[PDB]
Amino acid sequence: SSTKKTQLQLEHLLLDLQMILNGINNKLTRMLTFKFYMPKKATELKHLQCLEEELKPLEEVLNLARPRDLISNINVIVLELKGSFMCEYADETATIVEFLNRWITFCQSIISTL
Amino acid sequence: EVQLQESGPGLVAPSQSLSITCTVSGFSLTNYDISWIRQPPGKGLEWLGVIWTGGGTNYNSGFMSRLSITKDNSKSQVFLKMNSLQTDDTAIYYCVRQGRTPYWGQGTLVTVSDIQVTQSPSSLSVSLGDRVTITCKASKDIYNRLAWYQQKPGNAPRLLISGATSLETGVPSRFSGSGSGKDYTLTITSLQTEDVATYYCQQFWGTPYTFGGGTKLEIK
Repeated sequence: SSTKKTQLQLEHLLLDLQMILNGINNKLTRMLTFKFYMPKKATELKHLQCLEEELKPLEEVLNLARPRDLISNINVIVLELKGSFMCEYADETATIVEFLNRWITFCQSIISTL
Repeated sequence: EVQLQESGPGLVAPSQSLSITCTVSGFSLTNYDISWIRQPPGKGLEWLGVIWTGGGTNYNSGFMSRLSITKDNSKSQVFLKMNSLQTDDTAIYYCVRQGRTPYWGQGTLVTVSDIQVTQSPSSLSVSLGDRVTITCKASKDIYNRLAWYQQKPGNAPRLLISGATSLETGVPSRFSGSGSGKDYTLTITSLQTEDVATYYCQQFWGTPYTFGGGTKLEIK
């Protein structure tokens, strides 16, 4: 474990989420049909378990349009960063755009402190 | 304190329109989607449509052309309007806060003058005590977007389980939810006289938010 790789991994996660957003921030209404579960708290790395659990539904929604390759990259990164917590979900749910923006925000938060 | 309250016209002529108002308190319509559901007397639950936080709507395919759902975020009110009425439209109408844990209104009676989801025994006829399983199987993966409900004659449905496996607050631990992917189960252990009811599953992975056919449980 060390701080260079951790920092590089978070920036690559952040970028992958923005890539997804930009791909759809360009069937859009149908993709907005689906609601995603959201973290009640997301301040530190272990809270990425809330992201991991939602990656299978994310890939399903994206497949209504290279999805698998971007999602599996994100999955590999989320597992390293969260390391080796039971996710606590909020009661409000989010569209895919609200979902990506919350996790993009979360990444930016961790990165700036490093 | 979360509340939803449906106000309807009671009695309507068949050549007129039906309008119902759902007034909510304890939360904002800018943060939660609202579904409309109905239940013809003696029949199962059916989902009519939803109005999203951002203001768009999705409708049940069989009603779409005669329905209009709108809302006023500042008055905390949602409006259902239905045209071309039929005698078939006599039903109890409910509005539902559609978060991770759904919250139901009381339901107002109006009298007029796709992922498929298959629910297990249509009816169960048990002995006091006993352990029973009800299954709900979906056409495709629904990623734990599944709720179980209990309905007793003359009352609104009560939420037992949400997110496929999460026991709700105040619900006896004799009720348990399990499953993953496409097949989900409700288990009631050592069931009791208080458990005589009709039980329903509902999926909410994408619209329509379809209900199972119901399981009517009775001590026999």
